[PDB]
Amino acid sequence: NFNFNGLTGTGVLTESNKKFLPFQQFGRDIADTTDAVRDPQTLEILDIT
Amino acid sequence: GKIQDSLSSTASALGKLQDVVNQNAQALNTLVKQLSSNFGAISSVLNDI
Repeated sequence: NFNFNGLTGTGVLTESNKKFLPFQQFGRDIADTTDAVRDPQTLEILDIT
Repeated sequence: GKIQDSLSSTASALGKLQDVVNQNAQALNTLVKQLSSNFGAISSVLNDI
């Protein structure tokens, strides 16, 4: 159950090759559901399943 | 050969199957998006409310 900067969800976090942008923080899909998150502690992207 | 060429150069030949697939996909997308509606609640998230 991941709480990232107030965004609460449940899933499995895995390393992602997606390329975000410096201002971009969260991620979404066609169905406007959370799919990727940029961890504030370190500069990387984690997927959600 | 003529039917092969027509299928290769025509995009509307397979309209039925593509239309059925698109209808199913959009029905699923609408069903998923219906959850976003709050119906008077503060938020659509059960845990938060």
